Amino acid sequence: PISPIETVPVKLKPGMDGPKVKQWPLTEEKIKALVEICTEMEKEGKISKIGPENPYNTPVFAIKKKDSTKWRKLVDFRELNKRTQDFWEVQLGIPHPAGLKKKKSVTVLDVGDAYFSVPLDEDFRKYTAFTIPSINNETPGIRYQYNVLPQGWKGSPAIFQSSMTKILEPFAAQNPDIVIYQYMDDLYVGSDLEIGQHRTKIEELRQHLLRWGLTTPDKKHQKEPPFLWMGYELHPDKWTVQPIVLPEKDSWTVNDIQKLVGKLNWASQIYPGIKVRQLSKLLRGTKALTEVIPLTEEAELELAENREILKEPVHGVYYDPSKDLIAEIQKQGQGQWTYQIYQEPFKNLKTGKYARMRGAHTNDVKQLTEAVQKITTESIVIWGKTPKFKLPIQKETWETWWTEYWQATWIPEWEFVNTPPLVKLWYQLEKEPIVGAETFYVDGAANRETKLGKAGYVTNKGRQKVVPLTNTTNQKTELQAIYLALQDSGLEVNIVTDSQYALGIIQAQPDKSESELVNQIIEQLIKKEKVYLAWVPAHKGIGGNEQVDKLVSA
Amino acid sequence: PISPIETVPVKLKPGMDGPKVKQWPLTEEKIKALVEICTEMEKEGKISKIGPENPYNTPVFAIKKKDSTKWRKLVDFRELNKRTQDFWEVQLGIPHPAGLKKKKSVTVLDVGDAYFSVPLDEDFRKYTAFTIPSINNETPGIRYQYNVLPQGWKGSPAIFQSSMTKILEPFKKQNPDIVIYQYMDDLYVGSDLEIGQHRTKIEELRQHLLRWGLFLWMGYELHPDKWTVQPIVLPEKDSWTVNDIQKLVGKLNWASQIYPGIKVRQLSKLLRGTKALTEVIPLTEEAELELAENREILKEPVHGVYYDPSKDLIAEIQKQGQGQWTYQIYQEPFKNLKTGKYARMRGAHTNDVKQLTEAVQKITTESIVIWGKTPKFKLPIQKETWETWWTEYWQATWIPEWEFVNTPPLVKLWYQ
Ligand SMILES: COC(=O)CCCC=C(c1cc(C#N)c(OC)c(C(=O)OC)c1)c1cc(C#N)c(OC)c(C(=O)OC)c1
Repeated sequence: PISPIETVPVKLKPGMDGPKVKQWPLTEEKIKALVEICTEMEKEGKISKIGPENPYNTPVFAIKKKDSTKWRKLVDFRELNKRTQDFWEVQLGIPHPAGLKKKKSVTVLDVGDAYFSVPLDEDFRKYTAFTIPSINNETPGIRYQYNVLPQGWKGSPAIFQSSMTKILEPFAAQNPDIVIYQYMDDLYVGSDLEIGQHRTKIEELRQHLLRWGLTTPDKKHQKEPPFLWMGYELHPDKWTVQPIVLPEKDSWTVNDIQKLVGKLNWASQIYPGIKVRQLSKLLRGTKALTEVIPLTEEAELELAENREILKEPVHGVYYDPSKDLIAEIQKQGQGQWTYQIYQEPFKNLKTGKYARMRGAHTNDVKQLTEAVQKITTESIVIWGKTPKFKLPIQKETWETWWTEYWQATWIPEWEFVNTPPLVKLWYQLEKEPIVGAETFYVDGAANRETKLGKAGYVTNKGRQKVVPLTNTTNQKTELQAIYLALQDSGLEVNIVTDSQYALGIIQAQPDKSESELVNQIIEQLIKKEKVYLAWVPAHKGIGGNEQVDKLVSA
Repeated sequence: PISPIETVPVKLKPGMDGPKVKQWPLTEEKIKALVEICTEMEKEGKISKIGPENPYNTPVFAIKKKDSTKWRKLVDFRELNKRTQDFWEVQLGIPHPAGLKKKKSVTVLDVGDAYFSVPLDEDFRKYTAFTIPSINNETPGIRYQYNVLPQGWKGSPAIFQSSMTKILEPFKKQNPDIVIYQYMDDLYVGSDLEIGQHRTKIEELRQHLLRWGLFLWMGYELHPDKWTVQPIVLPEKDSWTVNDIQKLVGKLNWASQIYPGIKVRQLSKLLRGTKALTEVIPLTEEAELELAENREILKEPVHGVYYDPSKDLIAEIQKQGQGQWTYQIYQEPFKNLKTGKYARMRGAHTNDVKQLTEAVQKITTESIVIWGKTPKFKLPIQKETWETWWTEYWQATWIPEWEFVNTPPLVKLWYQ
């Protein structure tokens, strides 16, 4: 006296129609197989013979899994899928081991024996019709349609999980002391109860699933540490990635390292320190899918620090809601950062890396801020809360930075951690002109066609300079001019420019750039004791900006 | 006992599909709060669980209005709103009350609950689907759909405009000079009284609305002021340094894109010559005249600037430091319709983002009052920082649009 699984109303995309594909000519041997199969399935209730009305048809095949017995039918709804509506695929991404809480006992029920005991929408069945061709086609092929969720049809996964959940809902509700997890053919149930009171409440489950007929094997077991799940290695109280075997190859191609990039990042979520900068920049742009490209001398000393990080298999533990969550970051250079999230010393729930965003200029503080936001979002996803941070930056440094940064910025609760190299401010522009310091009026200008230009300055003390330049632009001459003033002035200096382009670069406060020119300037600024950069509008007869502007043109 | 025995026909914009916005990660507490909230809305029948046959989705989260500490469910209907038939009530909207922005005072009311007493057109319900996410994709998300008019939807205030008009007559007939405006889930009440009699008079409108079948009780005080567009002012000094004249010339040059008559020749002249930045320059006869003439041009308003209901409003914000922010609202560059200076508040000069988020809400509120619609924000913050921590400080039932400026504007101080 079992109760039915409520059916899910389905429909085909608006304006479209059901599939009308031709059936493939099968061999006499294959046909008998299908007939044997379709004969039992009809008995079980799975399918049902239809008349000639149904104008719909979906290709059907049979295949022998090599070195294993019998045949298994296989329908191709490739076309019924392209005509089926959209379903809320709630299968978007699975949990992260680091998010799992350890349980004294964890069982596994196999409910694949339900994917078929779940009915299909009545008015939709007519769209799953398929034909079994007859031997020698001297007879009408046998017609069929589904009465359940077909294997391979667009919405079978979505509809199955939904039904399973609904049935499970009440059980979970009245069993807070246990934890059920449903995903595919398996149902993971765990609890911190006596192994006795556990297999107990399990029976109840297997039994609760009975009130809907759904049968769950009278299983004993087929598994034990290490639980190989979704590329991981799970254990009763620890996890890590599948054995990450670094290819001991001599000739690395695009795929060779590219399958080493997406396979190294995987490894990075637990092995502290992994890098992929000098390796991903070797195939960022490259013709073909594969190709034996040379590995930079830099992509050899980091990959070597991989067989020492990927040498000793490290393990990530499980999350404990009672302990605080901590996130630690380190600077690694070239715009690389790594972090470990843990609750207790050295017991990393997980680890990871962060690469700088591709841009012209940048500074370590902005980079840190970015890594922090990333870790925050990843943390909310995995644990539902923001971790406390332990960063390599002084409180004073951070205060100075955010109170003077033109943009709004913020980092959640954090503490300074004295683990070098510390992130810091390399220079700091004055807010007012410096009394007693020499005032350098600079300018640059180039010729659009000849690419010839000049850069220079004139100061209040009479100091002057103008240098001719070839293969330059207006922007470069504007930067070179500032550079000259910096090279030729004392420790304290006032620079006047009309270059909005220059100000924009400097006001972004970069400590590193793609441009060697900007970097030289950064280098000079680091050396100075005080620099006040003032801007004046061009061609206004400001003079000193007008005098140098003349010397720099023609 | 209020619930229209019928439902008003509603559809999406011609040739536009329902929303399918991703739900973003939520903290464990916000999740728990949404679970409690929805479990009740379900019994009260405002919502119902849905099967996987529904592909539509709209983001959802939790906040807290001013005073009550109690969690409030907020649905980001931005996508659905722009895809929902622009409600062209056969009555032709509500002509923006040009008189609300002139009233010495304005009180803001959260009449949202009212909406939940009116049923939603059965054919539109699937479009209001939202998900209460689970931590670490452990369990599947709880899916729901609305049965009643949902707070935050553009259609709620319209589908309800009928019931509201009559729930107000016994007040609007009485108080002839008072102005009442509605936007989203808010009711705006302006007057020319004084705090004393303007404050208690609202209570009258509170119970009145409370007797027509109706976070009911919350009210933000407002009094919008002068200089829709603030004047540009030049310093007045007895001794100018070369640096002072350089900045002044910079500001005037900039101002001339707004006021063509501005001249900076007689001032640049003092600059001709490479002098020390901190040296004092005496103003010449000619120079002070120009500084005088310019000063006069800046007093008058800008040339024939007008609002164009077809075009959207742009809002720019600048971080000035020490908890001070500036902003300008416009449609065409150099043609401001409003400029302001939102000073120190909660940011408690420790959180730049909380401040910016309050500024934005304040700018949006001012915007609702003047033109009856929110403006498009240009935020001085990295997208990644803002997207991570804008919802932690948000408190309005509505939400505006925004973009990000990544290059430091040269004109920061000129707006100070
Ligand atoms: C809450 O979200 C999840 O659980 C996601 C599910 C993750 C997958 C497994 C899992 C591992 C654990 C561990 N350790 C668990 O305990 C902390 C749990 C648990 O508690 O959930 C009920 C689940 C898993 C995968 C297997 C595969 N393949 C497998 O067969 C080898 C076995 C197994 O147990 O065989 C004996 C277990």
